Amino acid sequence: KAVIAIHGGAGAISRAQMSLQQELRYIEALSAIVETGQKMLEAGESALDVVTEAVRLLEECPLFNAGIGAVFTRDETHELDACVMDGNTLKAGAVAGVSHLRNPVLAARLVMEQSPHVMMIGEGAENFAFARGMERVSPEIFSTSLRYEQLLAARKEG
Amino acid sequence: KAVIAIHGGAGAISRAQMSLQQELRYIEALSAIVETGQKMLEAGESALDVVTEAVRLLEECPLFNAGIGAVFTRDETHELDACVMDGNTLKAGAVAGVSHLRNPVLAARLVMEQSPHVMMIGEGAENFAFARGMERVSPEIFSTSLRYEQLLAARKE
Amino acid sequence: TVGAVALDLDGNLAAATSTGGTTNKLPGRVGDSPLVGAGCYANNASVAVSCTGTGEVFIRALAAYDIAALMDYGGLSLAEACERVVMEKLPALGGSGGLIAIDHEGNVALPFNTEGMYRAWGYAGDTPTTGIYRE
Amino acid sequence: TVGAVALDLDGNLAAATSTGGTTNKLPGRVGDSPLVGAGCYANNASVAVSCTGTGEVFIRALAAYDIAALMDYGGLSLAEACERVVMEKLPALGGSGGLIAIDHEGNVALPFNTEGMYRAWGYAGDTPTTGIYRE
Ligand SMILES: [Cl-]
Ligand SMILES: [Cl-]
Ligand code: NA
Ligand code: NA
Ligand code: NA
Repeated sequence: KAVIAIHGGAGAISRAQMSLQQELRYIEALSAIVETGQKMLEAGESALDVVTEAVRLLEECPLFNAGIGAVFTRDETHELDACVMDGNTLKAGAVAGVSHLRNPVLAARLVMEQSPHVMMIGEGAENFAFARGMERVSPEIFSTSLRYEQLLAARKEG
Repeated sequence: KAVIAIHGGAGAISRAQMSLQQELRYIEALSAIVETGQKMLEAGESALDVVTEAVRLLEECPLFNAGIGAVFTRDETHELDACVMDGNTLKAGAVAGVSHLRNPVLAARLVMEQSPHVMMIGEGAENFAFARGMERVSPEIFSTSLRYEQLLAARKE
Repeated sequence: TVGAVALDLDGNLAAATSTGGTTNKLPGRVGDSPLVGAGCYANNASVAVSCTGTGEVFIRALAAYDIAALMDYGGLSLAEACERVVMEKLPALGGSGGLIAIDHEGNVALPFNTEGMYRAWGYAGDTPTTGIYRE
Repeated sequence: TVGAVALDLDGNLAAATSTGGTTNKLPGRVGDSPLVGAGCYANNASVAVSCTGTGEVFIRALAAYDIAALMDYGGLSLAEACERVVMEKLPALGGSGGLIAIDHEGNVALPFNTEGMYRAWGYAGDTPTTGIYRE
């Protein structure tokens, strides 16, 4: 009775404010990622590997506010956070406030497996991941003109 | 009926290796802080102001691993964390990874009361606190010979 | 915010959550996403949970652990636990959003109190379902 | 780590926790002390808790909120909840330390599974008790 569920964010998704073409891109991205998870589960992949891979794909997808496509802070920066938890061991790994790691969920998993810690933040989390061969990236890689126009709209609001 | 408890850390404390002169230092520190809290409670002060003040005094006390007397990281630095929660509103404030704030619990109370947020980290937490008039300190003020020796002992393998 | 929960063929549960936070966030602000029991929780004895919404309220309510505690100690089903957290407790604290949850019996729930939640689910060897809006 | 919990004359509960963390932690390591429900929790309907010890296990076990949930949903007393968390569940995951707790009826508990816990408590207008060792 193996099964997967995914989400890409809850909020004020208004029908009168969306285009059909946008809705179709979301449906396609969600269906492509959930099918990858189903196929891994069917092949006997661990629940930990499955959630790790699905979140990695949701990070990579610029439509969703995680990894590439992250929202901007007040200062036009990106600060990313992630967690993974293994229900079999109750082990967990998390990062918060990271700017120079392409895939937070993979860093979170590295904290779980290769540290005696559960949570790492900021430059300390980054240095820990870089020492174990994760690539250092520019936070400009996350930036999208859609989320930038959302930052301007939020500033006009107040 | 009004009551306070405090703690200054759990761990390996053997009577065998501890001097009575040393034990009375901890007892006097703990008594003075719990009595300050008891007197604030009987005088009608909030649970929130009582736990804030007790933890501020425990931070100030160099015998306990918070504020002055904090442990060292692998790199001979201090990184401090604090939380405060109000059971009346379920509001909370927390800071993690701060090095330039004297009293993390006061910073945590500032997140609770002067932000819409629950948790702030690192230089971001520090900048938020400075913007509200909290003073900037050097982390060297937290450093003690005792915690420095425990770091050297930890790095033995 | 994005996330995933899964039950594998060996009966193991896992959860993962990732976010860029909120548009125009104060630098250094941390939401529920990286906090165990707030934005992400898994326990083979109970449930896997990944949350999305107003991070502050999900922390204050420990929403992800609250589902587990409601089932494990409260004897609530997944559906009842999800109802109580997402449609009663979070709105009462000014909280809006949703979560995805799978229990140790392979039940799945995608509750949300908002207009929308980008979401999908499927059983190993069945056809997936995707959703944006209510219904 | 240090901590305080209090019940005031108006029946309000509160908790606070502060720490340097664990000697020789990696820079950037966060323990249970700043995480709501792990190292610090207060709710007027249940309990105020502040924890100390092996932070990682207090996060994985959501130790502070677990006291509250075992009482609220499980019907356990403060004494039973403290026994269950500090003397059974924390040690099962490799955790050591303790916590201080006051419930909404003004019961107080200072459980620890270590050799010692620097601690003190007293009711308003009364003689305080101090402790380092067991008993
Ligand atoms: Cl839909
Ligand atoms: Cl004693
Ligand atoms: Na993305
Ligand atoms: Na101190
Ligand atoms: Na430190």
